[PDB]
Amino acid sequence: ESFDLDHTKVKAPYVRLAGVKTTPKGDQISKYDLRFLQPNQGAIDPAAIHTLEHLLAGYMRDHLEGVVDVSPMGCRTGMYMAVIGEPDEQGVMKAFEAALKDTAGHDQPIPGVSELECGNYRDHDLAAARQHARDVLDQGLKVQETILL
Amino acid sequence: NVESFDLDHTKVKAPYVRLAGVKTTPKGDQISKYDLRFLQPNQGAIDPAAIHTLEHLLAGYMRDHLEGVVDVSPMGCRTGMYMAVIGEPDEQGVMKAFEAALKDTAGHDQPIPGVSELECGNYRDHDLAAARQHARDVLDQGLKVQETILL
Ligand SMILES: [Zn+2]
Ligand SMILES: [Zn+2]
Repeated sequence: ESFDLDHTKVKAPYVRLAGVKTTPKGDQISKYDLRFLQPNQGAIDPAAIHTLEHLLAGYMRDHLEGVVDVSPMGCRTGMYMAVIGEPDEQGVMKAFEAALKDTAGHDQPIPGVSELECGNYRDHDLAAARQHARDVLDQGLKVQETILL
Repeated sequence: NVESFDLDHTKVKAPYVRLAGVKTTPKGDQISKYDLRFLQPNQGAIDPAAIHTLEHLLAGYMRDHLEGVVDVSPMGCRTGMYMAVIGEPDEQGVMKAFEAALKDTAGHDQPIPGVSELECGNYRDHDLAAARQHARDVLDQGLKVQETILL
């Protein structure tokens, strides 16, 4: 359910199946590591990753069915997303690429930003979230194999 | 809608446990999403290092007290944690599990598990003392099952 990854051997940015949990009725939940930054070489600011969370919640769903949710990782170098379905790194990679283009081009208010809809509405940074999305697309994504410790 | 309730964040009372949405799988299992709220929305936020440490600790302690955990992640607003669980909604049972995991967290005086350049993507950004104090603050205030008030 959670592969033991060697963080010194991956090459960001990438999409990686991080684990798979089988449900009691026989379905599968695939977990993905959506890595923007190389582990231990810098982190996304908290405001920017919060904004990425709000933007990717809707844009990943526009390009991929079965999304449970997209969340920030505590290490702030990427996002975690669980999907209901069999593993499909290629398809998730294409959906992530399309959602990042949407994110980089998002030039309207951030969705769900108010004291009513967000637990820290003052901590957002649209420009930095858009630049991180452009940065990933500029470097280029790939499907990263899990290298175990 | 049902996968992610449209909560009016001004009406909740932290700290609390709240079912935040439910998504079903094709064959029929439910993925219950929970809002594990430490701080009152918009009244402060957990430091990034401390929430990162809470993620590493609660990943194992929630699993010690609750079956079917998909994962425990920090919310982007940093006022709490998000957790998806395979099973029908059970706010009371999740509340009891979370309380037990917070007691484990408050009493964690051993290395944070998985903290190294090999095992974590930002190994220097951790704060065990602050994570422990956040956990003790929640237990001191007292948890409850928060109802979802919609906008
Ligand atoms: Zn928010
Ligand atoms: Zn970590």
